[PDB]
Amino acid sequence: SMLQSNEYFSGKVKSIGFTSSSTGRASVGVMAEGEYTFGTAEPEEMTVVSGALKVLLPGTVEWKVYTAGEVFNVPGHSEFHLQVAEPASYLCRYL
Amino acid sequence: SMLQSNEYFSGKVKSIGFTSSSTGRASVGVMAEGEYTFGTAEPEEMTVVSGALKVLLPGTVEWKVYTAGEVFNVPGHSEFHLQVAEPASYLCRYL
Repeated sequence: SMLQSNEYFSGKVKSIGFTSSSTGRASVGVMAEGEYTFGTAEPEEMTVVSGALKVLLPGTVEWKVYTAGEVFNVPGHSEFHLQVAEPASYLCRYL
Repeated sequence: SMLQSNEYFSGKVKSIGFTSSSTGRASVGVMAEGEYTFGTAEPEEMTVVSGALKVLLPGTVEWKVYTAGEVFNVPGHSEFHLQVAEPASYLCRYL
């Protein structure tokens, strides 16, 4: 099981993919200051590890800020939007 | 501020380095199943993000297991040892 390096948005988002019994398939990553839209295949459970992610989720027109230790879910076959004021790290589980 | 990709032990440990006001200089990473010794320059504060790290710290002869959300410190200019039973992710702050 190789640890999978991922990069998006010309290196403004980077992640490391892995699988473990306690997470299932997952990644940890960092988003630099910026604004991003990500499409989803599998549904995702995002846990903020450090910093803050301001997120616009499907089904809502309201942004919400998630800080360290907080969790949000994104449906599969969908997309979500982020504003990042300074680097923020996260754990993503692919459900 | 470029996100810094790091790899160690032929890809068995990978990390992403970043800096933010709430972390200082930091990295998030994953260790595959294995056993590792890392030297430190700056002192390190390690927070387990997922899984478990079994660690032998300077000044002790007994291993201790740290699980998700638990924190341990490693002195600077030193080293520490890890046993990893399956992939575990972490946040490291360089103090």
